[PDB]
Amino acid sequence: NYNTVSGVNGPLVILEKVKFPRYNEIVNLTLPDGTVRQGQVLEIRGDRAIVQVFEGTSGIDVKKTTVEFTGESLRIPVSEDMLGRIFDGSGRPIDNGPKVFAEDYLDINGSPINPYARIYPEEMISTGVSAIDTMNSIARGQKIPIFSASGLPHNEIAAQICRQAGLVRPTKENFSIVFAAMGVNLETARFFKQDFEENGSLERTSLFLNLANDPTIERIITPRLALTTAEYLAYQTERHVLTILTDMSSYADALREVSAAREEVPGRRGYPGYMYTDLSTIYERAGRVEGRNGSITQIPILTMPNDDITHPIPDLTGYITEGQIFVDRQLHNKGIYPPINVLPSLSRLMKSAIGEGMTRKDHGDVSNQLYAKYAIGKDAAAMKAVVGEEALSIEDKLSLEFLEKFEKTFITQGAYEDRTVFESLDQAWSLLRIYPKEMLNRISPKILDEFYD
Amino acid sequence: NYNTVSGVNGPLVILEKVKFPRYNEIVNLTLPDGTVRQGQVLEIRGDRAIVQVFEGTSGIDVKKTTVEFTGESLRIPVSEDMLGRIFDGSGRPIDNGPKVFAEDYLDINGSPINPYARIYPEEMISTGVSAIDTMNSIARGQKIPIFSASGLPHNEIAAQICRQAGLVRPTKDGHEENFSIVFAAMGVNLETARFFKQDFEENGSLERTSLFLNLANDPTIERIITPRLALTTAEYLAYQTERHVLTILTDMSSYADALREVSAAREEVPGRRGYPGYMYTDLSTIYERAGRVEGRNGSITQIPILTMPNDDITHPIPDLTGYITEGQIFVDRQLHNKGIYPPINVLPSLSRLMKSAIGEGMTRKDHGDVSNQLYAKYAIGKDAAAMKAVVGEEALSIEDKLSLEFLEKFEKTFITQGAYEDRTVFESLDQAWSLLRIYPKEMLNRISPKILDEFYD
Amino acid sequence: EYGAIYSVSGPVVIAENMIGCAMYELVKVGHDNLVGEVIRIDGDKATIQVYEETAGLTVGDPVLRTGKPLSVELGPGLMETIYDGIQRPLKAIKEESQSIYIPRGIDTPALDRTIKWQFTPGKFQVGDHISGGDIYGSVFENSLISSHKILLPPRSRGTITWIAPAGEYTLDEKILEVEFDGKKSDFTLYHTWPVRVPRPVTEKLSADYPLLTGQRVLDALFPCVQGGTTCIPGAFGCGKTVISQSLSKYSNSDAIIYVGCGERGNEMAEVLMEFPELYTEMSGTKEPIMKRTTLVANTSNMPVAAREASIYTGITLAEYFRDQGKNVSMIADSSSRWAEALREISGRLGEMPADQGFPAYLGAKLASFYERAGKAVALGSPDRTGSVSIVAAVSPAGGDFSDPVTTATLGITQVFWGLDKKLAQRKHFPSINTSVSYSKYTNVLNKFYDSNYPEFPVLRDRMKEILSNAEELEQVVQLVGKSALSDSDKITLDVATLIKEDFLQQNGYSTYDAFCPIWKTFDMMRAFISYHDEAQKAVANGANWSKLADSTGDVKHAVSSSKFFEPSRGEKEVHGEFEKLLSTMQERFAE
Amino acid sequence: AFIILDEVIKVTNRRVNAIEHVIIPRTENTIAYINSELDELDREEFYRLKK
Repeated sequence: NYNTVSGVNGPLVILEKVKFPRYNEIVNLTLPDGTVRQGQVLEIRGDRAIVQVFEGTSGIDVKKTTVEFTGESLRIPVSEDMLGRIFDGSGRPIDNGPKVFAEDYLDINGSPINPYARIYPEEMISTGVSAIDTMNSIARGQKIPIFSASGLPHNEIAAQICRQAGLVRPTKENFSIVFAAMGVNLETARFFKQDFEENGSLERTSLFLNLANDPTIERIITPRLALTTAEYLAYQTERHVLTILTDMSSYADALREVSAAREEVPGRRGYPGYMYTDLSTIYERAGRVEGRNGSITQIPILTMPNDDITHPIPDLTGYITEGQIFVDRQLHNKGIYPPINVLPSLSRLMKSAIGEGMTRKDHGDVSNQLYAKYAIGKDAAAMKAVVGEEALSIEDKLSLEFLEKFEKTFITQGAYEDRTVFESLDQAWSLLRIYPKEMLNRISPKILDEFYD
Repeated sequence: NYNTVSGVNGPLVILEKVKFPRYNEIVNLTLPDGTVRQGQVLEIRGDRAIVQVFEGTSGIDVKKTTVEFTGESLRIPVSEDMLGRIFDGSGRPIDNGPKVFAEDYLDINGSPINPYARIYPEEMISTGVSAIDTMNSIARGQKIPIFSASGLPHNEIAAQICRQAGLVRPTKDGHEENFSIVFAAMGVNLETARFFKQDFEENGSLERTSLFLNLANDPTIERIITPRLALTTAEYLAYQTERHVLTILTDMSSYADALREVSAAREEVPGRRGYPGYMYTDLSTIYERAGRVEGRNGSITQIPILTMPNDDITHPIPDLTGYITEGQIFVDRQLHNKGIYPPINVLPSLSRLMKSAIGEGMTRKDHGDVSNQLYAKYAIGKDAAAMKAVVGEEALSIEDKLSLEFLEKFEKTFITQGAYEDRTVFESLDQAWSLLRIYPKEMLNRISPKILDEFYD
Repeated sequence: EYGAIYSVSGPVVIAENMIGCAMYELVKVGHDNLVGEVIRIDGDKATIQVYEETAGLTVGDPVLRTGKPLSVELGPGLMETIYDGIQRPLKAIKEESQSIYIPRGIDTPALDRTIKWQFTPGKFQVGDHISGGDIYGSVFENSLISSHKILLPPRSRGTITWIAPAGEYTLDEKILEVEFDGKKSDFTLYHTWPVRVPRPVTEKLSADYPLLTGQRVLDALFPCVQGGTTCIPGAFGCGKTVISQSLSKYSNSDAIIYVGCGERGNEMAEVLMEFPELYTEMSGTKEPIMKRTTLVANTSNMPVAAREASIYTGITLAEYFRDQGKNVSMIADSSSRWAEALREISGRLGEMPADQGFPAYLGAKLASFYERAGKAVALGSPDRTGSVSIVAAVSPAGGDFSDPVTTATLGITQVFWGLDKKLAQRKHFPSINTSVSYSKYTNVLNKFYDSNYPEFPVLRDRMKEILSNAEELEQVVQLVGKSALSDSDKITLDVATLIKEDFLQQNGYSTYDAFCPIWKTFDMMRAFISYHDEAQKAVANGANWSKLADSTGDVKHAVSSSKFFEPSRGEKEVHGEFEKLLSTMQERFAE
Repeated sequence: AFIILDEVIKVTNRRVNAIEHVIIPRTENTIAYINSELDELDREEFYRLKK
């Protein structure tokens, strides 16, 4: 324990008379007021060391402060008792329970899956949503994000997804998920809490809650703890691990804040240059392990700033994660059920859960045909809104009515309403019947004769 | 005298061997050739102290150079006899007049007005221009910005306003003591300054006013500190002397570049488009020197002027004075190129305190209504002008043609006043009613029945 | 350790022997003891940033450090006192110094220590276990609200020994002696709490308690519950001051905390002059509105540190009043000025800007300020319930919503009510855009209002859909024509015009139209819905539109008078009129 | 002449429709992207200058 400190500038700390410091090492900071704040080591040069304070450097004496260095790297108290119990962003229990007994102490940074040991996404799952089935399939163990906008029903959609996940999946051992929030709103926290309570999955799931009132360091460290927890659940516990993370934008802005506070060289849009790799850290952690049962399925949730799909956040998210589910504000003001844009939203591998032997061979072709009819309907909608209603051909109006029906019926179901995959395929088969016989060029003759009543 | 100067880089120099130095302290720098160059301390440290020579360190050998520490910061010689004398950025003579005997000395930094001691605008302020004192009304304690452009005769407009300011309150029924006017020049051409002084001496208002001229050849520090001097001068004639005062600043953009150089003197990293981030506070320390004091009869009003760079209102200066000051007076380059009198666009021209500068007991009850009616006539006249340029004059409607004639008339009569021309508010309202007489009784929907019945005759 | 400045650069001053001082700590620089704030600290020499003029400060002048951060004094004597961004009285400054200007380096107390108050122990005796937030007594401050509860200051837990209550004492006198694990300790009626640290509470809760705006449209369209957060435009000349004053006066909250950032001198002077003119309407007439409220005013000439942190101090005071178990409200005018001041502070801190000249901590500070409000239970034995209703105004430079301030305001605040200048130029009541109005608090507010079976939500959503249909009908009217529509469209248009006149428009100048009661608004919406339903039923009954409009004119004239006639004690009088509307239906079933 | 006026009115309506959701949206989007690029470039230059 070193009581020696030299300088203080902004939200950081620098100490001397120390040696052999470890990168991102756990360090206990005892202030003059008796306040104990946890911190991590930043860099070490010669006999001098520099670290960043999580709780802030506000109200701390230079010569009256003591510091204890563990020397070990970042360590989290992972266990099998975390299920059903809620934890905060700092690791402390938010459930007001007693001391949690750690089964194992492991680095929250997480270990990248070896390429040869990495197994490809397989099987399938039922999300209860038609768009999460027909338009864009969701594999079990794969990783896909969700792009929403501020003011939109992102929390409601996430709640519906989390509630209908394990419910619909059984129609394909219950599915276990993990809830994680970093620097989010108290209202959204209450909504998410009521959502997890209503879903009743809170007993079989774990929760990491980092309030916006709390520091940025804790919020950024919450994702690491959740990653280590999900990893321990998908490896040591050998169970199916679903990853639900929210408010990534706050963590991003906080990351940019930390990058700017250290006067580091910023990347695009004032963000960090390592931001891509920083996101890719927890992005590439998802996948399947050969020889090991269970898998970690990443279902992140982010909000594009000012409803801009061209924002660096969404760009880097797509550059990190493979595939995403976009939520447009255009259909959010329509009053219809949750606004998923079929065009922008896509899955990395939709061909893995398709074909015969899994569900049906009529899935993929119908998806391509429906996407084609929808896109053609959109272009025809633009043309109709441009020139006029009498300036458009028959196929234009047909695809327009087909897309409108697809939005009003197929796209609009409900939050508490979980549509079965069979119901989705049936509704899609009924949706294709609205279009003409020569309308869909992406469909085969056999499937066309089979689906048409 | 200090020969201990360590080094000199550019206009600023550093000098070692300093004890108990202060901020913004005055110092006298004697050059090696015997030249006398005044200077002000930019910063001070425990070892050395950095100052800035207004005349520059050029031709000054640090070995043979001497530095005399005054032991005081920037101050001003406030007096009741200060009116009628011209000065410079350093407080030195300009027009080669006499030396003003100071009643009391004050700090250049000054002090901000208390929130509870602040008084809202009450008495109206006559601009004197037909397109100024009418459209957007001005009152004492109101901040009205003046937006000029490149090639825009803002000098003649300022002189006209200064000439119309003296007679602005003959009708007030404070009369014994003439209202003090303040002319401030920053980075101005020789011809403009010469014409300004000539017009000032010709109008006879030079005796009842005060002039501070800082040219472009002069240092940036002079033009930058000129504003504080004028502000302190106006403050001394308000809180102490208790008299009506009026402040006018010319070329605020030049003062912005000067303040930019002053900010660059500290070698600080500039902000967007090479401008200080504290510039908002710099303007907040300027335009806040105007207002009415509770319990004090004397009121001080300020009307700054700034030229928009490259004919763009997107400039940081305009954006800074926009949300700060209440309302803004712009200039139309088309009307200025139309060979007419002052080209203030009625559309862009607005004043937030204009509501308190009109009405019965202030100006007239027919003021605001006829103002809005005239503005509506000009706007609808412009729309009708665009419409008539499309389908022709054969498609001209009743209200359309009426608005066209009203627009042409107002442009060729109401808008046009003159350089030395000063029209009374009564004459302005009369001309307004006479110009509006071209339209019928039902042609004005912005006018009230009682007013129209008590006016039209 | 006493500091001595070894460097002065502009507003910034670095002082050695400052090792005793800490980071982000206030300090008195020079012999004039000018107000300053410590930015960084290097060894024994700390770098401090003076918020005042650095002129006059020289070398050799001893610098005294406060030894702590920026704080404020919560307790008696705080109410009915105007303050600045530095939390100092302007009126007392004008009374003492007898000057119209405020000298640099001058300092004055926030609460008056020369004011004697009569205090008495309410629910605290000797030997009882108490903690921080627990009321140790009650002292009467204002002439309106009940005696201000003096509570045991934070981080203090122990048994009371010697109580100086009851009796007459000032704010500088210790009214109690508490015995903690640290043995003997002293406690007074006045306390000091950090401005950057929100007031401590027992438990956090969600706000189901609706706050009364007093306005019809405000309570109907975009209702803000007590503890909730709402935002609006900062456009000048749009009549925002009237809406703000009316909201503050008709509020159901106990106290009101107004914290300004910066603005023009005329506006600040107008607000300051119109502030004390307001009178209460609870117990007939108590004291002025300034007595039960707190005001913090900072002009443009005020420091940036006194601007961006002014909201923190105001929220600290509001939470301090909320720590006594009373519902309060925090009003913020021109927050964009505080944002620009935060940008200048970012430039002064050397922090690299993020976007459009915004700081790095922008979103964090905004979220921190937005999370300070809400309804909760304060700490201490008392266990009193309280709330803080956040209200902010944004006045962007360019007016674009793409600005960081606008996005942060819309993001943090769950309720956003736009103010359109054209709507105020429409010769109508207070300006609000019906199209851009939205709130996410509608659900909880509806579920909570259903307890008393006062349900706006049904009629609210109905009138919303009706407004949408009327909007489409308006778009069609500007496309084809108003005479080409059907009977339902015409009835919808007439109902839209009627709702925008006798319903949405409420004059604050009148007596009965100033504050619209919950029962009044509910009965108004009910009568309107009854009229629309009767018209729709008569439209399907085979009755002509002209004959109906001619016969039902009396019903419209009677319904138009439902905004008046004062007190709603006989609200049933309106219900009869609704029955008359049904008779109007019977009149449509005859002719 | 009335028929020709109807055709011309149709062409005018088409031009108005082309000046509504087509040209205006394209110009607005282009101006937005250009503003973003210019602001980002200025931010990069200012960052280099600060460095």
